[PDB]
Amino acid sequence: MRECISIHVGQAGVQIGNACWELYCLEHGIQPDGQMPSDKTIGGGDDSFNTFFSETGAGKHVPRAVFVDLEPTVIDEVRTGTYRQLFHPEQLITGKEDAANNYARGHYTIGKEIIDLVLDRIRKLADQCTGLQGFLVFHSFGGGTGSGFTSLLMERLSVDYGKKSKLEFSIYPAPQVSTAVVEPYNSILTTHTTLEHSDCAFMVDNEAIYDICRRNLDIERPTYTNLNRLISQIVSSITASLRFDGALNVDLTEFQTNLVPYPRIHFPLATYAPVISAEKAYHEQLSVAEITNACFEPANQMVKCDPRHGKYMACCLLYRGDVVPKDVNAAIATIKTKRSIQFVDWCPTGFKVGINYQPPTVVPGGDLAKVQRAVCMLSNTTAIAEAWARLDHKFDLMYAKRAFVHWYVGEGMEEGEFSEAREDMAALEKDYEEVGVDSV
Amino acid sequence: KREHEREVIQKAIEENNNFIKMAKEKLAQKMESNKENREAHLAAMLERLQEKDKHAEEVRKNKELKEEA
Amino acid sequence: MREIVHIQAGQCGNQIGAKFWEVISDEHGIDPTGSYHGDSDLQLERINVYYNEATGNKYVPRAILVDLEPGTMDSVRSGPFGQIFRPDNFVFGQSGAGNNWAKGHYTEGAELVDSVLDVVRKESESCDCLQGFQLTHSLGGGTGSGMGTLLISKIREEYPDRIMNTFSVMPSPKVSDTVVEPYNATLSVHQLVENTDETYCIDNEALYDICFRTLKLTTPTYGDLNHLVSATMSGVTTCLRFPGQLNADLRKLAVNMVPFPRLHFFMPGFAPLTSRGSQQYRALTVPELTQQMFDSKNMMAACDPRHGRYLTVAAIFRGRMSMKEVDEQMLNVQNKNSSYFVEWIPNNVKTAVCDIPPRGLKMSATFIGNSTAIQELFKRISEQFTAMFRRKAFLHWYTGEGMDEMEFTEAESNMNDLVSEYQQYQDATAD
Ligand SMILES: *[C@H]1CC(=O)C/C(C)=C\C=C\C(=O)O[C@H]([C@H](O)NC(=O)/C=C\C=C\C)C/C(C)=C/[C@@H]2CC(=C)C[C@H](C1)O2
Ligand SMILES: Nc1nc2c(ncn2[C@@H]2O[C@H](COP(=O)(O)OP(=O)(O)OP(=O)(O)O)[C@@H](O)[C@H]2O)c(=O)[nH]1
Ligand SMILES: Nc1nc2c(ncn2[C@@H]2O[C@H](COP(=O)(O)OP(=O)(O)O)[C@@H](O)[C@H]2O)c(=O)[nH]1
Ligand SMILES: N[C@@H](Cc1ccc(O)cc1)C(=O)O
Ligand SMILES: [Ca+2]
Ligand SMILES: [Mg+2]
Ligand SMILES: [Mg+2]
Repeated sequence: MRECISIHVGQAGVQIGNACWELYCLEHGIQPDGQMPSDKTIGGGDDSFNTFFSETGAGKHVPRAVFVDLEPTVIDEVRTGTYRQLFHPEQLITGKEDAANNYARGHYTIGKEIIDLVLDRIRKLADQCTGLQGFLVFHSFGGGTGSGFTSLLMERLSVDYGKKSKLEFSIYPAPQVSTAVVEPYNSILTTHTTLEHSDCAFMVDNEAIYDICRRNLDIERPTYTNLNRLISQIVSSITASLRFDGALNVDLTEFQTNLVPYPRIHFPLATYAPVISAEKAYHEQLSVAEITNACFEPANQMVKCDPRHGKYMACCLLYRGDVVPKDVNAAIATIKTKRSIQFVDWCPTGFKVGINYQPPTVVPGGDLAKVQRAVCMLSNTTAIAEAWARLDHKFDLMYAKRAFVHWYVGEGMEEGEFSEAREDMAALEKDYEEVGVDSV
Repeated sequence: KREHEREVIQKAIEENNNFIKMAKEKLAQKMESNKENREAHLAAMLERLQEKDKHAEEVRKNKELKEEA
Repeated sequence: MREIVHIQAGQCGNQIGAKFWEVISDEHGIDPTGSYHGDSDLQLERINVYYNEATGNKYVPRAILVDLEPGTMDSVRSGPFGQIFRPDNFVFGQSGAGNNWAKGHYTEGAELVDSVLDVVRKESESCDCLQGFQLTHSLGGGTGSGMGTLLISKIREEYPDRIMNTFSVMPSPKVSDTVVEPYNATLSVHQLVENTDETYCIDNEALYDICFRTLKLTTPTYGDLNHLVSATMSGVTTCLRFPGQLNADLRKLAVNMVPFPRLHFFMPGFAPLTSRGSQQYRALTVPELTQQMFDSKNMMAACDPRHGRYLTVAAIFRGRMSMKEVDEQMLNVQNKNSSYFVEWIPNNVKTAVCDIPPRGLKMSATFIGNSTAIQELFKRISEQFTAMFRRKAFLHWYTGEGMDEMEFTEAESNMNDLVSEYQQYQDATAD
């Protein structure tokens, strides 16, 4: 039942959305025209996949999703592409002029012209739900729309849906693929503004994904297409418990109980395995032990940081495919007797396990080998704060000279907003230090 | 105990409503301040440009008075 | 944002403007009749940024041609691609500006500017989402310099939220028409500092030196200089005209390149620039492009970047090449030149690759630098200005139009302030 509405904001949010929804269709046997032969209840139902897809009387399975961007060219590709029939046109929303890598334009100058229309479209999706659970919001930190429009939208969703859950998948900037010098300003501004409005946020460091593609898939120079296919496998792992049933399946909301010890401490670290090429996977079966071991290898993390140099407040293992508890328990025991896994003194140390039996899927033409079993670890580690420290320092370097600040002030913002946001980030860093200190 | 049960749920309701009200008010204040700020920035720019037109008139006037010689 | 409106004013402005349109029309597969005859869909994907589409599948440059005398524009009309321009978009007077900024800005130019604005408005009103404007002009004459900067002010008044971009040709005694060029340039820079968002400093000094020293042209003509200018203008606009991720519009370019609003004067550069003789010995490769584009000899402003520091840099490669190699070479060049990028703007060098190379090259690179060393250009002009102004040479040409000395003093001071500001940021440190 419990429906989830996905909102894909700006270029990164939209292109990652493309990859996710394509992958979901393949996992569920939904064709590009939205038909699903295996679904025998026409025009509706309460199957697990219905959390993410509504149905029309003509048998179309329609994503519960809105795609929004302030310029039209990325969403235009969706409108004209392979899955164009999947979406009702009103779910794909564009303006004419983008935010120009400026949070201020995304939140105020341009964003304000389209925010009411976007809310109207989201309301139309919500009115079709019988038990809406919440929202999943996909966006970059660095873009003007991804940063500024997302913030505005999150603020408005708090007002219109109260404390209905809002989760983010947030794309953290990397120099190898970034397109604006001001991305650190945009990141801090949006992180500050969204913090009280988000229940849980999964950061995806483009640099971490870039190096996984280069190192584990032998891709010379990863493109967004390469990055997004990997990201979608990870998002799929996280949402699989919402979209599939199963005796050993554990709901994402139940993992969230363990992952969020205080409202602001809501940024889990995801680590995914196995990421391997067809050439390397051939004749090589990677066992539960092997993929579990890989979750404690920092090179497989979706955010660059070193958990061996922090403390854990939760560890969750989300398995999919050919996996049974006996083998998981054995792998965990081995890891316990060999790894730098130290918990804070106020949290239990047991790992929380879920298993979804539906095996992983890959998109044709992709880089990942098709495997029989995979795992996503979600941990709450103080180490994730290193990501904020890196961004915060870049912010400080430029802000000390007020470099580029006139672009924001010109669009109506005040320096006071910059210092407020940065102070909130300094407080968040301190929060992460404090939770790690032993109890008196 | 029943009185306490009633108090807990009305507390929960009150805090959720207050969270909404605060979010709504903060956003309204921010959008108004931003609008006023951007408009004032535009007005300042146009004011400067209009001064230039004033100056240009002055120059052409000055030429004409020196050609009355 | 999508459409750009192009304006070209004065002799220099119309001459480099015409070449710009010839060069990019070829790149986009548009012939002199405005018909398309290309092979790649990349050529048309963003064609509307620069061209209107008319009846009969014709593409018409969104271009307005302005002058206070008919001669150059007559030659444009008769030149190649001359018939491609919209005839109603030719706006010209008969009296000329006599190489006098004051006549261009306050007198003759003022009499003509409304008819020019009428055409701008007509082009702009038909735009789906106007980005802004690009103007080509010299700063050393009267029309381009004076009327061009007048047009900038008037356009800004009607389109205050759109981006104003210029390609501004700086005067040099090596390629000199008149003795008052330093006056006209200083008065013009005064306007540009206040009223444009981004300006490409196209320096006749640099163009002459590249022609004479590098290409071994004993007597460079304006044609030789303009070939370099159009190669550069092609290069710095490729991100606007072809599909891509970086600096894809005028505002995103400004947000990446301009950290302080007055410091918006860019040093453009082009590679390769090697004589045919030396090409026998030196291969055209990505590392060669990278080293050249960061060398003083390849800059189109006569400034040495190793005498200052970069605030921000855009590097655009064109042609078929390894993305991995470009990335490695750009990392290498930043490493070897670390001191010359300000430490307090992290990740301030952005890189793009466009698959379509310039005519007649397998590959090329275009450099756009916001370097504090551009102060060398402004100091050169200032030194020439002051030499004349301290003896009040030729002032009567300007006061005769109704200006007073004070306006000269103010332009001088504003340009000297600009230099001090570059120096301040050059000297700044993170600690
Ligand atoms: C203008 C062509 C023109 O009319 C003169 C002719 C036909 C060719 C000019 C070529 C040119 O100037 O070549 C340049 C360099 O000397 N070439 C190299 O250095 C090549 C190899 C180096 C290896 C180490 C570069 C130049 C400015 C080319 C431009 C490109 C463009 C936009 C069109 C313009 C056409 O040529
Ligand atoms: N992983 C991934 N990152 C992306 C993708 N597209 C853009 N990015 C990253 O997102 C940031 C740029 O923000 P965008 O999402 O492109 O910008 P936008 O939200 O459309 O905002 P404006 O264009 O400024 O209106 C940079 O850090 C890019 O590297 C994508 O498809 N996948
Ligand atoms: N690079 C280049 N410079 C030019 C050209 N024509 C004129 N100039 C320069 O422009 C300045 C003279 O201004 P000009 O455009 O002739 O005056 P206007 O007609 O009043 O705008 C001098 O510095 C010349 O060197 C040209 O075709 N190419
Ligand atoms: N020492 C504090 C740590 C803390 C961190 C973040 C918070 O938001 C709150 C508290 C505690 O455990 O109570
Ligand atoms: Ca059904
Ligand atoms: Mg965008
Ligand atoms: Mg001339």
